Amino acid sequence: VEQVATLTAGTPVQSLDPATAVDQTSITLLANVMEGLYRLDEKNQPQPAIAAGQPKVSNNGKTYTIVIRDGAKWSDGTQITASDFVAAWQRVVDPKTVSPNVELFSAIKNAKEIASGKQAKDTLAVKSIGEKTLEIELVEPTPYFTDLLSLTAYYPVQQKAIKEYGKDYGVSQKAIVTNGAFNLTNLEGVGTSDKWTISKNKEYWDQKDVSMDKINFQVVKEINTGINLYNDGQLDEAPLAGEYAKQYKKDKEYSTTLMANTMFLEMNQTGENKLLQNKNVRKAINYAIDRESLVKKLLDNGSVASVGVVPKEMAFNPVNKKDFANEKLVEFNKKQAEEYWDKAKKEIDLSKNTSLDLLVSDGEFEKKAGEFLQGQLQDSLEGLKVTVTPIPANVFMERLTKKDFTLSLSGWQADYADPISFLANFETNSPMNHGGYSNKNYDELLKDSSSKRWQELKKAEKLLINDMGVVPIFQVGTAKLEKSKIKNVLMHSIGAKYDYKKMRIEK
Amino acid sequence: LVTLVFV
Ligand SMILES: [Zn+2]
Ligand SMILES: [Zn+2]
Ligand SMILES: [Zn+2]
Ligand SMILES: [Zn+2]
Repeated sequence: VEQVATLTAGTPVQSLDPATAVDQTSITLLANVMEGLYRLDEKNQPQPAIAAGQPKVSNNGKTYTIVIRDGAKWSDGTQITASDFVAAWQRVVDPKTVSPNVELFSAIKNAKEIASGKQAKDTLAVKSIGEKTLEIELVEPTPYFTDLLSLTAYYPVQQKAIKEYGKDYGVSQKAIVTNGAFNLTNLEGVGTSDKWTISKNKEYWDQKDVSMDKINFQVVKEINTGINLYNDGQLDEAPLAGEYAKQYKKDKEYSTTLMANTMFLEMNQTGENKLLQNKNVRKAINYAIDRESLVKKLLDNGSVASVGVVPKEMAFNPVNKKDFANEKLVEFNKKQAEEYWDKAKKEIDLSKNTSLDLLVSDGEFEKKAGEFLQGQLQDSLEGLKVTVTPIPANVFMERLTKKDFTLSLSGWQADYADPISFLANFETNSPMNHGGYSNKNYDELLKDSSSKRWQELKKAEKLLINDMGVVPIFQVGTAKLEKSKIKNVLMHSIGAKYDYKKMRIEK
Repeated sequence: LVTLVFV
């Protein structure tokens, strides 16, 4: 039996650079063609990958010492050094890089002072000792820090490759040097290609565990086509939603898996948009969304209504084991929507503009979700026109970064199992704060390191919802058909979704 | 990480 498969993806690859990759498709690819110090296991816990063991923690929980294993290698056969990591991380925090991942490094001493421009990037409290030892100093004890070290943003990059390619690093398949279970062997255009192939990396330190010779990927935007290909043996998986999920729900090859992933309506609150600057308008939008109808009828695939910004089944209190997301903080209420809208009309000039644009990805169900929301908003906010604008993923990312939007159907999947993975995105000058929400009291609640941290973060979530700085819609369930012959693929509800390292084909 | 697509 040939060890090959063709799997699916939701968008083209957007980045091949750890420093700049922030979307799920790019991150899944990087999790499979590259590797970091730690890699998540089947329980979403960081286990030693390039690192030879868990960190040795000293200095009252603030100093982490990590040893790189003997035989950890780049695809060109050269050793991965501690210095590769030092330079890689300096590169992420360097303001010249303009990395969307800079906030992930905030725990490390001087990362804040580098962000303000008070200090140079060489002050980042990370150093090599010899070629194989890393020492890191944190500002304070940070229980999830080993989890951060498993993220693609913390992956090394090869110093030689970075020196060679400079600003063109990651421009194409030829301008990277990787170190993972697979090599990227076919990818024509970053940002545009609907197909790519990865192949077993024989220079990978743990190549003995890898069975697949190659894995092909195909972007699927139209579910009917994915299913038809799947049934003809032209795809080994097919994504499902709506009527398609309804019909395949009882199939032996069907599964649905709940993700730590909230889809939002992000709202431009910089002042450019006069409607979304008004708090009553934002609250009207929130109350107008019939989340249960969306998930039952439109998605119908194990997705669930949002109860807050933070999704369910992600983070549990160490002391009492309670889910963080244990309060119903948002809920459909048509009459309150109508009333908040009537209140807003008294405060704004409707002559100027009574219209809101909604950006969505141009895939089948993203467009359909946008149209569902359009009808909900138009039905409860009398006189409001909502336009839906489906666009390609690379254009969508750029417009979010530039705040060239009004409303946006976009979401976040937790990178690690703590509420702060979500809540940090709404901090005043966070790169992921696309809407420009700013509440200084929210910012401060996020900094709590006391025995009451859990409670303080919940207060922050409530302040965000009370201001209605972002509208949570639904928590994503991933439904699909998958051929029975596919074995041992690791699927994660947090971080990079798929790990194909130990994948194999049986019968 | 950012999710522009959910199916
Ligand atoms: Zn192994
Ligand atoms: Zn269709
Ligand atoms: Zn149903
Ligand atoms: Zn539960």
